[PDB]
Amino acid sequence: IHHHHHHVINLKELKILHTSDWHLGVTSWTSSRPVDRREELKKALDKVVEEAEKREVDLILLTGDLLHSRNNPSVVALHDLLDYLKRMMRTAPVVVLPGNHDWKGLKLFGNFVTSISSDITFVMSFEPVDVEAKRGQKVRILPFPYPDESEALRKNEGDFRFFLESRLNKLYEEALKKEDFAIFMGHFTVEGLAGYAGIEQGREIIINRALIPSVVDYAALGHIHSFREIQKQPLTIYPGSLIRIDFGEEADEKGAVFVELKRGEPPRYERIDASPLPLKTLYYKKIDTSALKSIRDFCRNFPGYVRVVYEEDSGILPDLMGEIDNLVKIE
Amino acid sequence: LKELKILHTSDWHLGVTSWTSSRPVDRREELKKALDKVVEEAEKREVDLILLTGDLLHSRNNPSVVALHDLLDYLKRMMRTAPVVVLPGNHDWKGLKLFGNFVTSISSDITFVMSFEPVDVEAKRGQKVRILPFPYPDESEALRKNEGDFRFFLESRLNKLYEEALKKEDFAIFMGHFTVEGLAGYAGIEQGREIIINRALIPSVVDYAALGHIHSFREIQKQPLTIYPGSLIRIDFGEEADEKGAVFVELKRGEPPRYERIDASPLPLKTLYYKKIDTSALKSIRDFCRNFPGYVRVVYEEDSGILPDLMGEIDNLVKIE
Ligand SMILES: N=C1NC(=O)/C(=C\c2ccc(N)cc2)S1
Ligand SMILES: N=C1NC(=O)/C(=C\c2ccc(N)cc2)S1
Ligand SMILES: [Mn+2]
Ligand SMILES: [Mn+2]
Ligand SMILES: [Mn+2]
Ligand SMILES: [Mn+2]
Repeated sequence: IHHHHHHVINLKELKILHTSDWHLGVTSWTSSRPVDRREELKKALDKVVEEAEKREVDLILLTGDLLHSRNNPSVVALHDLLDYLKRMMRTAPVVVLPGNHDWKGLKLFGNFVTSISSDITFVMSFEPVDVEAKRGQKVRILPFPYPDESEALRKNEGDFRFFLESRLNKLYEEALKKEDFAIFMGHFTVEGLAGYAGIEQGREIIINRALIPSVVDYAALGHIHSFREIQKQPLTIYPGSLIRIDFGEEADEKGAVFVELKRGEPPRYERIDASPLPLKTLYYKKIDTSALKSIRDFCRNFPGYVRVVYEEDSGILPDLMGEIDNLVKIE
Repeated sequence: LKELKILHTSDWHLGVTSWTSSRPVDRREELKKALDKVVEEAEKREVDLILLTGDLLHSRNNPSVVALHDLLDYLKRMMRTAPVVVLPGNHDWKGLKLFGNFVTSISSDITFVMSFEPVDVEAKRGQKVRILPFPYPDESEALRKNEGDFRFFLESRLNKLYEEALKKEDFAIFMGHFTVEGLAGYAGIEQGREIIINRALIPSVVDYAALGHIHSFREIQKQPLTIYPGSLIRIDFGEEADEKGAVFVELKRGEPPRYERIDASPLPLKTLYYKKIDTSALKSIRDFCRNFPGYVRVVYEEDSGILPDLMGEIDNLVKIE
């Protein structure tokens, strides 16, 4: 059959897959016990792709840091990225808002790929773009990337805040010129976060959630690893990362977000859980005989990675990382 | 179909700055005009297929953003006119292979042949074309120390291409990035030690052999028709006498192939020769350069003591030997 977009008359519905912060290419705990997260990460990504196809989404939104390396991504990481970008494009048109990009190679690539394809669009400026979704829906994207060049010469703080607000105001005005659906995409830290939300840094863009153009149908955000429903009007969501990158993301819930829009009804969304490996931190004053019993017992059938935190040395520690392949950090 | 119109251009060398050690000249503006003229002629003649060989980028390992932008820009312009097939030259940056594969898979208007693996493509009017690619082999220095089996390796690849060229529908096109043996006279790369291939070892069954890496136009042979289209600008004074441009190949099933040379009309180069630089020499040099719309080289034999800062007063003069 055909492989192009459908064109349904008077269609006022839009199914959206939104995921972010893949951190392709990451290796965790390099200073204690390096663990390549690739296999786990690819599993999570596969599950997201499968849910996208199953739910037959109309549009796929990618925000946040899809790569882990800010300047020097490995070939494997790049290959994995382009591979999954391609897998998603087969499902539905993809819109990519890159995060903190350092190397200039991305901008040329993004522009060229956008110019030759109708199933992927890279938004790398504050300029709104109109895109066509899987079933012919017209969608206006209001992009808000990490400011470049001006962010280096951002001083003073006062004028930088006014620059940001001005960009948001312009985005608001252009959102009023929407044909059908309008979606905001941003890569920054919402003011007043409380969790993780911790790291950073980095040089971060802080933006009040009330400044996000209220007249958009959805506000797709990235940069933070934890899933957060920022607000409901307009619906604003950080999907979070797909794996637990470090132990500050122990209590986090990881995955993507499925969003459905109807022009008469309020927006609804379901979480798509990636079910990544769990993390656990064990706390002790000293690693005594009781603590050894506790540590060995817990790690025994624990399916994820474990960190042990203690206060004081009290003799030669047994080779715990030797007998426990699960243990990745004793500080 | 049973016909096939081809635009074959090569060796753009985007990003090149000529005569760096002497008087550096950014060839971008000139090169773009030449590129613009080639694109216009591909639109006029309404070609079915565009073949790109040779070194489209001048820098081997570290191309500038401006050069990359210009490359992608012109690839895009080519794609609007006809499906594009790119055989990369001596690639060095591993990102190129992934980029090329990705772009090839997401677009039916461009194909990057990164390996020796044959690829079937469709021209502007449905013409099924089998591409037999022969790129600069990576790890070429790994088996180069032997020389013996290195030749045997290259021959094996050519044999496979020959065998694979046999099972083809409609048209079959060879694309290679190497130096044909016996080529005397530019001969300007590396050099260095490139890959040397005997022209008779080019699969005789193909309908056309698109070659790159050579700056000067060369009709290597007629059966099969083998052509280096050459560069679009005169890179250095060795190419002073060259006519620069691309090649319009018109293939017809049954009838013998034909081709026309598409002049790009880049800036002229001139070398002035003197026995020595005397007061009479300076006058003629200044007068010629003032009226010459291109770049000038001056070579002289005898030491003429001290001569005025010609390259400081003559913007046209780019090299003195
Ligand atoms: N399409 C992409 N978007 C990004 O943000 C990417 C990578 C990236 C890598 C490291 C960072 N610190 C931020 C972003 S790749
Ligand atoms: N599309 C392209 N094909 C090439 O061969 C390109 C560049 C290139 C640069 C330096 C070389 N030594 C060989 C090829 S770019
Ligand atoms: Mn970020
Ligand atoms: Mn992040
Ligand atoms: Mn070359
Ligand atoms: Mn060359």
